[PDB]
Amino acid sequence: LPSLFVPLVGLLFPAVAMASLFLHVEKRL
Amino acid sequence: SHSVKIYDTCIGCTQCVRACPTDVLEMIPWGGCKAKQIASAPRTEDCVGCKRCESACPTDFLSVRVYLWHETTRSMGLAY
Amino acid sequence: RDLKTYLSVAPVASTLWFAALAGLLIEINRLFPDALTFPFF
Amino acid sequence: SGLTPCKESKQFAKREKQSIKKLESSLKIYAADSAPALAINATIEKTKRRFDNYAKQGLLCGADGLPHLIVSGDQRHWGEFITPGILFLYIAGWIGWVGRSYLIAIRDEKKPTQKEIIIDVPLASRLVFRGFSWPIAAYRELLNGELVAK
Amino acid sequence: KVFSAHFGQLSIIFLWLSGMYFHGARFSNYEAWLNDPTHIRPSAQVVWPIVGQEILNGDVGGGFRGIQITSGFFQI
Amino acid sequence: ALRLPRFSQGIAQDPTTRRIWFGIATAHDFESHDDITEGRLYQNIFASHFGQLAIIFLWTSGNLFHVAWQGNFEAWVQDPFHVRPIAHAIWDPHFGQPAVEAFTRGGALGPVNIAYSGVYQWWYTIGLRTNEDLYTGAIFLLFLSFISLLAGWLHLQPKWKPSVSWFKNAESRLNHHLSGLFGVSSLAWAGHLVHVAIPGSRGEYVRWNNFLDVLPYPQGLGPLLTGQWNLYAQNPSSSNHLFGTTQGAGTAILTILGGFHPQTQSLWLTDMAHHHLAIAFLFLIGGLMYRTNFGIGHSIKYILEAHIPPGGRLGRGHKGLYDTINNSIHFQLGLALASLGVITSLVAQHMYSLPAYAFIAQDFTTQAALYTHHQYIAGFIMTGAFAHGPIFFIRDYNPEQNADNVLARMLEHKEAIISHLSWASLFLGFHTLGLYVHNDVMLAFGTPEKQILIEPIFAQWIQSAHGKTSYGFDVLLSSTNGPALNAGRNIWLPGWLNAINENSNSLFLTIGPGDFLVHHAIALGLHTTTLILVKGALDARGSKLMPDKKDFGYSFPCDGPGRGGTCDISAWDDFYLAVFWMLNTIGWVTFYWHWKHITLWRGNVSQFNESSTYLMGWLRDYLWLNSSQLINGYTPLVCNSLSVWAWMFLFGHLVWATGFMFLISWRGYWQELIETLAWAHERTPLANLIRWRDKPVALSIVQARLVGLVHFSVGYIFTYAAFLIASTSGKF
Amino acid sequence: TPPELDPNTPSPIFGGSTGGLLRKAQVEEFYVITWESPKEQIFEMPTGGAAIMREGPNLLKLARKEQCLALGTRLRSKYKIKYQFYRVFPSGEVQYLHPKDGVYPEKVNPGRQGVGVNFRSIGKNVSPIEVKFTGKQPYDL
Amino acid sequence: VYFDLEDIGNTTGQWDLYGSDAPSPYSPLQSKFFETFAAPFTKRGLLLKFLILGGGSTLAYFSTTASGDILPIVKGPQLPPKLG
Ligand code: CLA
Ligand code: CLA
Ligand code: CLA
Ligand code: CLA
Ligand SMILES: CCCCCCCCCCCCCCCCCC(=O)OC[C@H](CO[C@@H]1O[C@H](CO)[C@H](O)[C@H](O)[C@H]1O)OC(=O)CCCCCCCCCCCCCCCCC
Ligand SMILES: CC1=C(/C=C/C(C)=C/C=C/C(C)=C/C=C/C=C(C)/C=C/C=C(C)/C=C/C2=C(C)CCCC2(C)C)C(C)(C)CCC1
Ligand code: SF4
Ligand code: SF4
Ligand SMILES: [Ca+2]
Repeated sequence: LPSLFVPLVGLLFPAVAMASLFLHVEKRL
Repeated sequence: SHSVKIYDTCIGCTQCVRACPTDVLEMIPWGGCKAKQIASAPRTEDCVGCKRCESACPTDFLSVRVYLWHETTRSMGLAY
Repeated sequence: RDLKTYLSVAPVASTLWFAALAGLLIEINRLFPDALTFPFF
Repeated sequence: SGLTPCKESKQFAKREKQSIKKLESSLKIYAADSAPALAINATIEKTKRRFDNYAKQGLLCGADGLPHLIVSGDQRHWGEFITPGILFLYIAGWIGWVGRSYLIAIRDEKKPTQKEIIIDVPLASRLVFRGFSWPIAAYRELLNGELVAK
Repeated sequence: KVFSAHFGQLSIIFLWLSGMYFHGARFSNYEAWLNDPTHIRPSAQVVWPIVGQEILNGDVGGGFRGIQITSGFFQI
Repeated sequence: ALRLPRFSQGIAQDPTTRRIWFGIATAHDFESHDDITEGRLYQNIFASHFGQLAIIFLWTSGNLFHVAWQGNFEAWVQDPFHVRPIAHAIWDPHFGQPAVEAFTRGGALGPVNIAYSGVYQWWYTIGLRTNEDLYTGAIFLLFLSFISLLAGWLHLQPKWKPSVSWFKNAESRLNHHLSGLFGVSSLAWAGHLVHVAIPGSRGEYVRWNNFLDVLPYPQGLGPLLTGQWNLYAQNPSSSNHLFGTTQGAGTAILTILGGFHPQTQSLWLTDMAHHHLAIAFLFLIGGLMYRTNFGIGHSIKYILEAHIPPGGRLGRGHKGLYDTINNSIHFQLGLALASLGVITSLVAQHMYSLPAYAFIAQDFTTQAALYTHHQYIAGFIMTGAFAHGPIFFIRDYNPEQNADNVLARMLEHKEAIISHLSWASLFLGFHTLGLYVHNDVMLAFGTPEKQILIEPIFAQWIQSAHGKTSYGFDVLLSSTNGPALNAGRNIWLPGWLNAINENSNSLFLTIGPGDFLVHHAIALGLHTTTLILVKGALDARGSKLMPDKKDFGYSFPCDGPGRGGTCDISAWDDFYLAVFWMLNTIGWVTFYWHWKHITLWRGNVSQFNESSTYLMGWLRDYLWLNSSQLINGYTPLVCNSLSVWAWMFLFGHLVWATGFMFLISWRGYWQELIETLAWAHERTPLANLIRWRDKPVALSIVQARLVGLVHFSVGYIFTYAAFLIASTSGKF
Repeated sequence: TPPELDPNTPSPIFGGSTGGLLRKAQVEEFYVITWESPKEQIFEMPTGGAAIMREGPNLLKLARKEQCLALGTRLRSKYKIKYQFYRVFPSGEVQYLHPKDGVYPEKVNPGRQGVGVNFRSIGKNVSPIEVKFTGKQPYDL
Repeated sequence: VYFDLEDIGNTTGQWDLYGSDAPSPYSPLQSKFFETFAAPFTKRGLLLKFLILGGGSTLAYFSTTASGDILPIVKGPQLPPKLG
């Protein structure tokens, strides 16, 4: 049942994305 | 910080300097008017941008202008 | 009292004016009601 | 004019009929010799008069059964739009012209605002009837109608 | 200033009360309502027959045409 | 640079949370970025353009993939009238058992969404028949989306970046966009029609495997080059023709019958192939007007310089206007958006009246959706057109270089323009509302005969000129002795006259006094929104209250409380104001459209004609009436398949009202509130172990209006969409 | 002329307030305002409610400066007082802010030199396009 | 209470208020058990990856299921308006 791509888009991608953005945003070169 | 300029249109009334809550302007000798003085913005780093200065200018058009620029802690009026 | 006349002709002048207008309009309607057209030509 | 004249519209007749029956229904509770009865009978007589005039003045009606107005300019219906309108523009022009006569009388004076919040009624009464011949504003237009500075 | 202003306020309230009692005397069905309070609608304002407003004088009972009031004055 | 956003140093040195907020809303404003040059400006845009095309190609690729994988289509092709197209499948763990039951429709195996975009009718008309066709199409767009990214990356490389003067080569681009992008594209589209689309509507399947040894026409290209093109219109499809089959099928590939195919109620495929072929000519020849490298053509500049009416009533006319536009990308975007906004509305008003897709007219929800869709898109586009216009005046407008030309004279008499727009708005407003209220009082006093119902005879006269039998009038095409009629006699007219006088279709619908009033509302909406926008544009560089409104830019919070107070005095802020009015205008337009149509589909045009003349009628007989099945999506007793629309309906109301907070309450209140919370965090044990890296502050003055407007807009759009779809699809 | 220096001088009588210094004072900056009082007096605190001036030299630490001027301005009128305020920093360096040039800013002083003044006054500034792409800004000129 | 440039920290109330500073109340060995068994998660970065990849796939794994709602189930579908 491919409909299990939903969580990946639904949650995993968002979590990774958020974490990454958060890090990039708080970075101090 | 914010940007604040003065123009030879100034008449030396001195009202803005009296109006400013953070001591940004001051008066300096000049010879372009009967008052013989003109405003100056030597400490624009402490300005907040409330424009109380502008609100107090009687020139036809403001002789003191405040151009809101990059925000700093000082300009954001933060006590924290 | 000059002065009383002066209180008058203020925005009380508006209400006296509009009350007169309202009256006139009302009487006209009472006299000529439901008019959707000018039929005298 | 895809409509039919009201005089010969069934829907227009059904409305007059239905309206009168509604008012007559109310007539029943009050009995005869009575204040409400006379009031309702007066509305009924005012109702009949209304519909009677609309038909009488050749107003078309729509499938809805209600008159509709022709504003195209057609000669049979000037009463519908054009005649009343000219009447308006006369009055509107009157009011505006008198209002502008006052400001010019007031403008070169003392504190001009003083007579804008406290009306000079002697002056106003002097200028009100000048609006009667306001379309001779046209002749001011041939010279001093509007300011040249702008 | 505020003391006389209160007199001015009271004057209005008394004038306002004067009207509600008056309208309950000239333009109301209180005497009708007094016999059959459970069915007759309390009303204390009649409208002039201009421009079509008389429709607002509805069936409030008691052989009376008017506007139903919800002030509560009849029960007072 | 140092940290985000590193296209702007001064904003990265912000110690507050404002740096993040503003870092996102200025990411595309390339001109305001640090160390920007004209070179990097055109290159960034050019690259973004490929990125945009890549997303578009990818987006459509998704729709194709999902319709093929989760939609019937094939089932829909056999029964267009009696099969609901499927958008895609629903997989939601939050779904209760009932919701899964209620939603599994269209003969699917599980819960699905029903498509209302109309891609089914489009692809069926286009020639697509099976899922295999859809997949290869999806592959093709996925491919096109890749080469878009690939080309965007390529021209960002130093040895492939185009110079600025290349971007400013106007005559070359126009010669190619007219001739190639418009012409050849349209020419080749008619090719698809006569090869695949038209034969597909006649039962024969022409794909890549067999489009070479198969003729689109018996005489096969002979007559085209011969000059006797008339042969391609010799034998059109019959009046008893059935779409997709040979029953009644003709041989013609290029006709001009006019009107509709009886079965599908849509424009003839042979009418549209001809249409694009004819189009491609005026475009192909049209794209040879301007000069390039062959010693022939026009200098666009020299034309503008030459167009100065003697007696100088337009001053210096259009001189210098070439560089004014070619140097300013905002002027170009403004022109682009305005033009695009108009034909976006043109699309809306033509696709409901003259359907081009088979069996699309019968689908009422799709027809309602698509119309409302484009009218809001068009509306948003129109405000943007009037936003970059102002931006142009501030950032790119050169007063000396536009001395006394038509553009300068606009600013020169700006007060006159603004005051008359104000008069027109006031005139329309005072009377349209005036007449509506008068009629409401008559209905209130129970005397509908006293209403003011003005017949729209001007527009009725137009419809008659088109050939509508109603109203009479005996106008052109409505009169037997008319030169215009006998000229088009038995070409497009029999098809046209038949269609315009069919009582089912939306081809020039009958209009009455109720149509008169709403149109003036519409007129009111247009004039006011324009009044706001052009007052914004023409005052962008200054006013009496703020002579130097330039120097401060397009968007700034204000100019303080001095000189009376100057809130919402920036050109950005009247945009902000105008969006409200444009939302109000399009709202009136779509209310008008949807009510007129649901009453038509219901066979009850009487209800619209008698209730649209007073405003209580709109509230009661349109909004209150059609909300019945919608708000019963879920119930203390059950849930329906309309439950999602009921939920979204409230969602819209919520977002809408949430925006009222940002618009009514302003910043100083929230700043003082937050600093008391700043105190709390530091003075709370266990919690002050954790410190914020960005200083918490209230949203800025402009940011508030943006956030507020977005909520207001999102709520607006989501609320009406929930109502439009549910009330329609619940009844169909 | 050299500014005054401090500091070991006492501070006024207060009971405690929530408007007081925070982490910003610890890691960014904080301010001090100082004055001479003729009598032991009561005054309204900008941050808090009410405090008692102490006769003689007085020292107050406030966050933000504006608080310093607001109190100081109040000190000048209301009661006649002479005040000064400095910027502390966290390292320990201190910076004299106001008055900063002998005399107050309202009064013209000869020592002062102008900053940010444009001799072509008016709104004779150039259009934004003119400086487009030039880091400059029209007013800066 | 005080104010010395010498000691700004103390001047601006930088006090470790509720800080303990006391010795460890935890019994040893217990600490050592936790110090050797929780050690892999203390490296950072790697913990971030272990939680993403681990949490991601662990989540995926519960893809598999029954009494969630994977059953439109034997229920005669309605038409249910003009039909379809
Ligand atoms: C597309 C995004 C998405 C997805 C796939 C889900 C999925 C789910 N939600 Mg969530 N939710 C979302 C968005 C989403 N939600 C949003 C936007 C909101 C705000 C409105 C919520 C608010 C919400 C609430 C209040 C609840 C859910 C619940 C659920 C679960 C209900 C089904 C069930 O009972 O089975 C099984 C039930 C279980 C408890 C199985 C547990 C699943 C295991 C433990 C997963 C392991 C943890 C995971 C790996 C860690 C994440 C790692 C990752 C971030 C990298 C299901 C897992 C319910 C729930 O989870 O129950 C407590 C519930 O209470 N959702
Ligand atoms: C061809 C189309 C087009 C293009 C290329 C541009 C390009 C530009 N615009 Mg224009 N604009 C357009 C159309 C266009 N616009 C239209 C149609 C309108 C009317 C709505 C506007 C109104 C407008 C204004 C008022 C402004 C611009 C500005 C700009 C410039 C900066 C853009 C930026 O970085 O901000 C980045 C944008 C974002 C990060 C988007 C965030 C906010 C959006 C609206 C929220 C998203 C909607 C919402 C989340 C939907 C989800 C809801 C959910 C529940 C489903 C840039 C040159 C700005 C400018 O002049 O420069 C100073 C400026 O202030 N535009
Ligand atoms: C339903 C609410 C509402 C109404 C009625 C209006 C009405 C108007 N707007 Mg506003 N607008 C609104 C909401 C509304 N707007 C919202 C939410 C926004 C977003 C902030 C805006 C933003 C906006 C802008 C930027 C502009 C307007 C303008 C206008 C005027 C347009 C011209 C016109 O219609 O002439 C007709 C007048 C009306 C329809 C209102 C008159 C009301 C009655 C009928 C007057 C008669 C009074 C009657 C005697 C009763 C008296 C009561 C008694 C107590 C005295 C008009 C006054 C434009 C303008 O100023 O025009 C030049 C303008 O540029 N609007
Ligand atoms: C707590 C309530 C709740 C929650 C958590 C959900 C959650 C979901 N629903 Mg359900 N729904 C609900 C209530 C809820 N619903 C109710 C009451 C009804 C009526 C009965 C429905 C009816 C319904 C239907 C018909 C469908 C769903 C679907 C879905 C899934 C969407 C899958 C997806 O696109 O991925 C991700 C989400 C998105 C792509 C949309 C997010 C939009 C954002 C705001 C765009 C802006 C992002 C911005 C740029 C910031 C980016 C940052 C970020 C990347 C970190 C998701 C699991 C759909 C489904 O099954 O999937 C195929 C489906 O078709 N729902
Ligand atoms: C301020 C106070 C002091 C000022 C007063 C000083 C001036 C004093 C003058 C008073 C003199 C009174 C004159 C009496 C006149 C008679 C009145 C009369 O005849 O009754 C009204 C009469 C009709 O009257 C009818 O007469 C019939 C004849 O026997 C019967 O009597 C009927 O009963 C009666 O109804 O005519 C009208 O003028 C009514 C016509 C209405 C016109 C409306 C058409 C407009 C509607 C459509 C247009 C839409 C416009 C919108 C445009 C924008 C669209 C986008
Ligand atoms: C043949 C035909 C016809 C035709 C008509 C016509 C002729 C048309 C048209 C039309 C038109 C006539 C249109 C228009 C329009 C418009 C618009 C929509 C506008 C706009 C705009 C804008 C937005 C602007 C902006 C700007 C600014 C403001 C500044 C400067 C720059 C710019 C320019 C950008 C008819 C129907 C009769 C009949 C049938 C057929
Ligand atoms: S206030 Fe205005 S006028 Fe008075 S000095 Fe300052 S600038 Fe010159
Ligand atoms: S703006 Fe406020 S702070 Fe900046 S100078 Fe004018 S007065 Fe002083
Ligand atoms: Ca038709």
